[PDB]
Amino acid sequence: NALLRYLLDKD
Amino acid sequence: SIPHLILELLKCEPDEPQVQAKIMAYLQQEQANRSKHEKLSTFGLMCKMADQTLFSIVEWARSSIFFRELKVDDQMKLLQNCWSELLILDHIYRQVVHGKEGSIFLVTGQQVDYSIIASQAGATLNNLMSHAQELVAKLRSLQFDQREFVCLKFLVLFSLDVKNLENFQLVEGVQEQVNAALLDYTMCNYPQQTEKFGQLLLRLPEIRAISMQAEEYLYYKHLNGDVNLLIEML
Ligand SMILES: C=C(c1ccccc1)[C@@]12CC[C@@H](O)[C@@H]1CC(CCCCCC)=C2c1ccccc1
Repeated sequence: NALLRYLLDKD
Repeated sequence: SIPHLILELLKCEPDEPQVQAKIMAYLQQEQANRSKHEKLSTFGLMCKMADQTLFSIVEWARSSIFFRELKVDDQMKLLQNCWSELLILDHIYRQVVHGKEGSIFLVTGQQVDYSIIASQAGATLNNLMSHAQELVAKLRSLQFDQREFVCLKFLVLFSLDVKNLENFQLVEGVQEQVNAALLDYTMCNYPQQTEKFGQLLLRLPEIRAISMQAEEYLYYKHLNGDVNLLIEML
């Protein structure tokens, strides 16, 4: 789930 | 009096007017870009509305006490286990606070007549909405308040059903301390309602059941071609 990872990692 | 732990949970709550205003605006532009012959079905708007709610749920979790200490892989597993449960809990609490009977209140600030929604939602969603309304009525009769709401949010998020976690001890600890804080809070603030703590916890399996069946229905609708972040979580 690349999208969920991105929403948790993004600045 | 309020246990300090519950105060820490309250401090993590989002700015609800801002969350709702942002979602309202997103959906307004959505329909505006769409030409006369390509407007979104009501089921379609609900999917996008739920999609945008999930973005705000992820943002809330990310910044919350305890959750922000988990490694990203643990954070993902927790949210993948409870995303639909948090959606439904948020829906239920919105009806508890702002709900009139015969209408449904949406995260956009819109109030919609139940007869209108029930005409379009289909048997399965009508059934699940009806069960959710039964929980609304029960929670309303118990004087379900915001302190108890945030406790249940964290009990849903930090579920013992999630395995393969690196830091299961943290999840187990939050579950236990939030449970103990809720047990204490209900005693102090509602001493005459012996059944309140138990009635609150027994809603969690029911919301889980509604939420899991909601997921299964939406997965069917996706496979059927009737439906972003919502699809990813499914
Ligand atoms: C999980 C839902 C859903 C998602 C995709 C499509 C349809 C519903 C919700 C939960 C709150 C709102 O985001 C959603 C809207 C809503 C009530 C109105 C549905 C009308 C369909 C034409 C949801 C809901 C609430 C309780 C039980 C099941 C779904």
